[PDB]
Amino acid sequence: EYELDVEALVVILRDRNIPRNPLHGEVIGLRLTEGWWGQIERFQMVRLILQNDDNEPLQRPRYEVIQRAVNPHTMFMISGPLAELQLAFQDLDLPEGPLRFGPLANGHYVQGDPYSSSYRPVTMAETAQMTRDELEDVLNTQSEIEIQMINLLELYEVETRALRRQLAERS
Amino acid sequence: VEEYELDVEALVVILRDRNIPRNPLHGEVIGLRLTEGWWGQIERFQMVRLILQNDDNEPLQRPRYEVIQRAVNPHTMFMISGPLAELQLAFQDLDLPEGPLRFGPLANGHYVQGDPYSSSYRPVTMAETAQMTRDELEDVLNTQSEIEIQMINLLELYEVETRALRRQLAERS
Repeated sequence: EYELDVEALVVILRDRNIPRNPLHGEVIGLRLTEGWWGQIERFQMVRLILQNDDNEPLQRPRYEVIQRAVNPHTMFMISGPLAELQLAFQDLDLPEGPLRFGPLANGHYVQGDPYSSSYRPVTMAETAQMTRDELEDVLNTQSEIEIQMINLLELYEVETRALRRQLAERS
Repeated sequence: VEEYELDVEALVVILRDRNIPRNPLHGEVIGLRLTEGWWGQIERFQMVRLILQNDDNEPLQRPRYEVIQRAVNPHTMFMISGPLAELQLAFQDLDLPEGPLRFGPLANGHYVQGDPYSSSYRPVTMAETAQMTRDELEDVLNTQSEIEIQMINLLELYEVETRALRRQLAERS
């Protein structure tokens, strides 16, 4: 649990033409368009803590990291650079292992899908920061991704060959 | 500096099976393409050096071989491809090299469109990652990430080319 600046959060909401007031217990899916890891999208999931067990507003509100990957259907979503989002979510960082991939957290790479299109592997800055088990999980997941990319590359070659043949036959 | 047993007669059968008539010499280094093994039916690479004699140029009753910590290259001169089980007949306890060395020509992430080694490349399997040290994992992941960056770039290029070709077709109805 880290510190939450709710007035910064509201500015972030308004800048994005989101009118809803953030509520206690709400979960938010974050798309971080860039950060310390580089200029590539990553994902994080947080839960607002605005009140205490007695249902009274906190003087110093907080948020917590949720250990589930952000999904394409994730309802409440915010995109922005790490530096901007940290205005609301103090110390915000990437989640463990392949969770940071969001919709690709389980290696499902889909042709034509915007998220698959935007996916980018972990950088060297990221891997220096990982534990052994994180590295295994990330590596396992990127490997699954590569297997689909490879399969897609083969299909592209066959199709490209066929198209070129069709084009000669019709020229 | 670990050395392992070598069955030269078995090596020579391996060679004859492949129409290679040369006899193995002390100090020769061999590039191995393991077509399949305990990691699965995908190709991996390993490099070894024959030890047939002692420091006094006398033939060993028990020849050995050692692993060379360098990646097999496409130009590697003396090459042998076979499944691990077969190659283990000659090289006792043959196993994959450390981290991305096992990719041979791709050990440094150089993924090239149309290149046969690039086309045959396959990422590490879960059987492989479970065995690896942290630093191995890091190196391998860093390498595979460079590969995917090249694959991503290539996918884009296919999609553009595909588009183009389909238009030219369409306009020929």
